[PDB]
Amino acid sequence: IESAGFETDLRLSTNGLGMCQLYFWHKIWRKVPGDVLDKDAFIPKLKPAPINSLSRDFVMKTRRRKGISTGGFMSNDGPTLEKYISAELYAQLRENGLVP
Amino acid sequence: SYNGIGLKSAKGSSTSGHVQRSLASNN
Amino acid sequence: MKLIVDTHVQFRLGNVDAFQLADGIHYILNHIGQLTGIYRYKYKVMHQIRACKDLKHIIYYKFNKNLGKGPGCGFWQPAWRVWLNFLRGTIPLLER
Amino acid sequence: SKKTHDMIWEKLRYILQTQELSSTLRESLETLFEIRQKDYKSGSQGLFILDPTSYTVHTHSYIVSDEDEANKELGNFEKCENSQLQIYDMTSTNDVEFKKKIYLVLKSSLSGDEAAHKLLKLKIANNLKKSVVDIII
Amino acid sequence: KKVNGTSYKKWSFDLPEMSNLYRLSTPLRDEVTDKNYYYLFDKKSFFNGKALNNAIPGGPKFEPLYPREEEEDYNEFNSIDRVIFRVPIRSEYKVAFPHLYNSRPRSVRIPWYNNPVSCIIQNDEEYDTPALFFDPSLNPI
RNA sequence: AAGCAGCUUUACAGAUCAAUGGCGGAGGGAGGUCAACAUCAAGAACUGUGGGCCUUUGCCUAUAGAACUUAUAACGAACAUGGUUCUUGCCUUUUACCAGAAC
Ligand SMILES: O=P(O)(O)O[C@H]1[C@H](OP(=O)(O)O)[C@@H](OP(=O)(O)O)[C@H](OP(=O)(O)O)[C@@H](OP(=O)(O)O)[C@H]1OP(=O)(O)O
Repeated sequence: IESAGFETDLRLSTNGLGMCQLYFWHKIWRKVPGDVLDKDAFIPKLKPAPINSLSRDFVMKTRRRKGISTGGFMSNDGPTLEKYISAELYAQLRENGLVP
Repeated sequence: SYNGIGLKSAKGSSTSGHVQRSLASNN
Repeated sequence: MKLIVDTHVQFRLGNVDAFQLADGIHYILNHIGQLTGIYRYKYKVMHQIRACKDLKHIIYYKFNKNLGKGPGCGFWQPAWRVWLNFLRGTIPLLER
Repeated sequence: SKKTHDMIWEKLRYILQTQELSSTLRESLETLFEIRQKDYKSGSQGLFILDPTSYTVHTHSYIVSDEDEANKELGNFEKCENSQLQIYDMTSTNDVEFKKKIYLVLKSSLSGDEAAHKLLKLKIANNLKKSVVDIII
Repeated sequence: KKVNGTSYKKWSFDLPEMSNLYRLSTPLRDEVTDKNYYYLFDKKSFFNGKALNNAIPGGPKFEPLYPREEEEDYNEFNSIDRVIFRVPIRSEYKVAFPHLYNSRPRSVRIPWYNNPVSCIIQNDEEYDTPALFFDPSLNPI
């Protein structure tokens, strides 16, 4: 996700010396640096989000891309555990502080 | 770089078309 | 033409030296808006007058590195070509 | 002495390529060739506190193949039988001419976002900034 | 043997004579030879800048090739609540990959991609250094 | 890469001084800020020749010759003007003009 125009930036800043190659045969995955269920995290509109709000941003933009969540202008509907079980057992879940 | 900001030309405009980034803009 | 031809007459009379001859030929070609009124009659020649002024800005900065200011740059080959190319299009029109 | 000093570099380079050596010293030998391409910008800083003429140049032409006489006998004890015109400026035209420049930046602006941009563009010195907040008020 | 004749149509020179002309012509022909210098600063990138109405820094500007952009469909596709802002697409990217980084590119030519990174070593100072010699810039093996 | 023989010529002395065989020659050679003519942008692209189909155009197959100009495409490592038709700029009208496109 950070690689858009990585080659062009290298090839200009070193004056035609220097060259880049990018590949994915080793199939490394790594955790996105935020928390995927976090309402209080600030996502600005036109600027890239800070590093702690970063997992919450990618989830929300793909839910609006695929269709899944709908709202007035910018939806706030997370992937939440309560929609699957019940509100009743989730009441006990919210009671112990297990699921925020 | 141009970056999607500025007039398409300074021909119908009566200006020179000079653009500068604002220093009062925090980010 | 009479302007350029008479610059060569002064050298061939011995009034100016070779370095002055080159500086004068290079001065005429960058100042045809100042010296002739050619733009009054076919105004699109302001493209050629502004291209010789652009070439003079880039030539004077190569030539005057670690030198001062004042005349003495006679590298007239780029501005000569600009006027030779202008003639190319002016021959058919004036012929008609 | 760049001709002789390259030949020392020429001889020293023979060792790293075609000869086996110890391990920990090996990265010291190739570090000496790493500075050749970075051009010695981390080894030339010091106290040149004489001008190139203020030091009378006594470049002593010694070698390490000659005798040097070892005169340790001096470090022991032995027995000697031997015009600016200071004009005070009361006019303060300078502070008046700077006050007009700031007042005109403010009065030529549509918005206060565009008025702050022009003040930030001037790049006012640190000691004048208290004097700028005073004009704005 | 040097020219064909007095009509002065063809020439044919020798290697010590071509060197001497090449040494004399240093102040007018001094230029950067390797093709990677002109990355995003050659003809087709100027053509792509003209055709996309984008401005490479240092490059020329033109009138818009397709001046009518006032037509606009109000569609949910490019809505910013869907978009992840992570890298600003600066305008050099639009010229370097013109079909990827532009929606609707017209009158665009495919650019040359890359040249091998040039390793040519030459010196200007001492003529008495040999033709085959180890450069102080080389890695020592 | 030497010498010896074969091969080819060579300055040649020749057998023949016939009929022959080969390579050259039927307008010497190099040149000219001389001229006339032909030709130079297209199925990646060329004519001619022989056979067949059809009855020469076409088509298929066999074969010779292809000079110059073209792939980050072209006679020119260069680089100007005009016309028409759109769309613009400046604007009291015409000229002279602004600057993009197509032909
Ligand atoms: O207007 P300036 O900033 O003083 O620049 C001048 C100007 O050049 P341009 O006006 O064309 O940029 C002079 O040209 P003219 O005023 O005669 O038109 C030119 O002198 P010449 O063209 O007569 O040589 C002179 O150059 P120089 O002083 O080196 O002769 C040059 O100054 P810069 O060299 O500083 O641009």
